[PDB]
Amino acid sequence: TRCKLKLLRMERIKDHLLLEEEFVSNSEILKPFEKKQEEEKKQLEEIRGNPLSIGTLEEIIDDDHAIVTSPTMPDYYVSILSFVDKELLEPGCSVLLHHKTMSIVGVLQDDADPMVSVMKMDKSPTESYSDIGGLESQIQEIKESVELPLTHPELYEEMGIKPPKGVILYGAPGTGKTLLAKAVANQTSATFLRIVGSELIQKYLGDGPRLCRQIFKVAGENAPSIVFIDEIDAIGTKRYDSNSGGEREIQRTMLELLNQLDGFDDRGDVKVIMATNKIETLDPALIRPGRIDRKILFENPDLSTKKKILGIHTSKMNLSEDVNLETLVTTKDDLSGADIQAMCTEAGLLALRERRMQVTAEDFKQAKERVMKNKVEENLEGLYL
Amino acid sequence: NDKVRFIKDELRLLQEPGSYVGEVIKIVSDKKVLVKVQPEGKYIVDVAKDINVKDLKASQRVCLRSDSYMLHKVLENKADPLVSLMMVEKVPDSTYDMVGG
Amino acid sequence: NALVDILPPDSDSSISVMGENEKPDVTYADVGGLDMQKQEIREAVELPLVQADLYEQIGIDPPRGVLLYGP
Amino acid sequence: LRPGRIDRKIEFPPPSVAARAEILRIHSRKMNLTRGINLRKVAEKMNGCSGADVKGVCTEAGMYALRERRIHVTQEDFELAVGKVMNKNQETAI
Amino acid sequence: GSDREVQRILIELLTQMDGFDQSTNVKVIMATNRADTLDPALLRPGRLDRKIEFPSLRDRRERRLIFGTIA
Ligand SMILES: Nc1ncnc2c1ncn2[C@@H]1O[C@H](COP(=O)(O)OP(=O)(O)OP(=O)(O)O)[C@@H](O)[C@H]1O
Ligand SMILES: Nc1ncnc2c1ncn2[C@@H]1O[C@H](COP(=O)(O)OP(=O)(O)OP(=O)(O)O)[C@@H](O)[C@H]1O
Ligand SMILES: [Mg+2]
Repeated sequence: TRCKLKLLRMERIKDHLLLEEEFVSNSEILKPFEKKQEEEKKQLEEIRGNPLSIGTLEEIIDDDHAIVTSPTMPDYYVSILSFVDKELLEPGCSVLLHHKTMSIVGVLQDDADPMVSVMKMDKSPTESYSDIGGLESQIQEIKESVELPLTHPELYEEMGIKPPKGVILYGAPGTGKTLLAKAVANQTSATFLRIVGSELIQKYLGDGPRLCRQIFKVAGENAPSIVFIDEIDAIGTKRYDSNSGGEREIQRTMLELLNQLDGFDDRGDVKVIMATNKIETLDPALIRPGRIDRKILFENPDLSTKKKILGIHTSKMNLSEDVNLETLVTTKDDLSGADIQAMCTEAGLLALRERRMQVTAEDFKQAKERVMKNKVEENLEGLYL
Repeated sequence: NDKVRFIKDELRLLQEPGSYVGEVIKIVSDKKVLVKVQPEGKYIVDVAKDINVKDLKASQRVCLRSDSYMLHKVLENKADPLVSLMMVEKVPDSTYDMVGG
Repeated sequence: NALVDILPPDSDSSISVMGENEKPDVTYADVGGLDMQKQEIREAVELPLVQADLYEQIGIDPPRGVLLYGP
Repeated sequence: LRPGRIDRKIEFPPPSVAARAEILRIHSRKMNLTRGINLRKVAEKMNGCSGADVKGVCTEAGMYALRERRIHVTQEDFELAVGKVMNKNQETAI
Repeated sequence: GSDREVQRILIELLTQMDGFDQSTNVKVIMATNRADTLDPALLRPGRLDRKIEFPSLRDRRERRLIFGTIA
């Protein structure tokens, strides 16, 4: 408070003074700016004038010439003049052309695209680690692969071992595969690209690889980056039948994803999170240990663990003193953590239909009973015993 | 008098340099605007000194005077994409009283 | 490109009103069955032109555009 | 259908004989009437299954008004309409 | 390019189909022998409204009627 304002007050009037000194004594000397400066800006503007025609640099020839394509049809063998970085002009780049006699007078253009914005999450999830009730061991296999080499890159470089690459979070539904991704995406504050696996099937032919080549290029540019692929199970199992390339198409796209993930490229820093619920379907080439390094696995929360999960959802909630948290845990016998969240949400909704702020013991008992009936047991382990 | 001063001088105004209609794609902080004349490509061109670049914003149909294509004025009508998709589907407004049953 | 004058609304039409003598020879007499269809389309196309008033009075929306599908 | 994924599930039964009467009245407010017509008795007689069908009884009644050049939607028109709408629906639905 | 030019023709038709309202004009009457390929943006209400059916099946009465007029 006292000292931060006090040092800023000295720095910001000392900055003022130095900028005045540089401005006065570089205007009276003609070798620096002065005479060249007041004529180049006015000339550069005036000579080329307007309209500046945008075009696309089709290709560049090493001799400061180029072949540029106007949308109006005529192509041109132009020259590359003043005020352009000649290494920045490459195929695909958009250039501004001098309309009287076609020469590249520069590129001033950001070229912002909806292709980079669609991958990008401006995420601010209220979730932080330790909104995961228990399953503490699993959290600390994920943080050692993704988050920790950004905090302390010292440990892996002292040891001499290359950081582990890639993870797959799989298990039963409701164990928080998505909830862990959100915790670890919040801390790192790396570029977090998100792309659901369903999107990689689209109707046209051969578009699958173009879409898959695009995602990883945005990521490699934005290192350090995370690419979370949600339910990559979806492309194997389903058959939307919009894509008229059939199953042959889905296979050729898959092979593209395999090359972008390691292959020949030698990309920058790109961690990958691959969430799935059924690892069987997934092509054995993808899961192969070399592209992914650690296969984290989850299981159905226990009776001791479910107390921790319940404590998180019941804290935010307002309660009467008549509630007993312990009788809601024991009745359910092996029910995931997704159901516990819905059981709290359902109770607060019953109390809001009765229009009383408190969530009493009865709203909990009606909600818990309704949620057990909605479920559907598991005829996988019923077969068994 | 307003009439006859206008008729005689009207012949010299009708040898117009023409005009064009573009649309603001995006602006930049050199006081210049990227506008698309529809049949052709796009052009980066500056505003006349009098209007501002603050007046101009997302997808305003703009006037141009064909010579340097100088932007002259915002046009009454705007073109916005989200209104046009809900218009072509065509769903008529309803009320709780119509549903009743 | 100054707008020096106007033209009529009937003019500068690529495709003009036929019927002078190109009107086809078929009539309701040559047509046979499909009696349900004849009645529908006469109610859809013919009755609104001759009598607009009937539709407003009764308070039904007039059938506007007509579509014909079939194999 | 997992717990917590949606939040509410609405079911719509086909309209009862009580509901049909209300729904048939909302469409009848737009067009003429005649004293003494019981919009309730036409809903019962119509077996039906949809409110789409119900709206078609009103439009078809207006078609029978044009052919005779009536001045008002009368009790005879609904009895003819019910039939035309029900017979057309049963030939395509069976 | 070919597709991008048809989209313009199809937008105009839809726009002026709602402008036709409150004229003596009866809207466009149009036929197609295909029904699966139609754009459903035409068959929304307020544009094309009435759908005519032409059957392929002929019962015994309706068949004699067609034979009668040709013969
Ligand atoms: N271990 C857990 N601790 C606390 N809350 C949990 C846990 N697991 C799930 N939840 C709650 O359930 C909600 C939904 O969970 P989530 O979307 O992660 O399920 P999932 O297992 O990813 O489902 P899917 O099989 O569809 O991927 C979370 O937002 C969270 O509130
Ligand atoms: N009800 C009928 N009475 C008399 N002749 C008929 C009848 N129906 C069809 N025809 C005969 O069949 C011919 C074929 O009819 P038309 O060419 O109009 O069929 P369409 O529905 O236009 O077929 P398309 O799908 O090729 O357009 C008619 O020119 C007519 O001679
Ligand atoms: Mg999930």
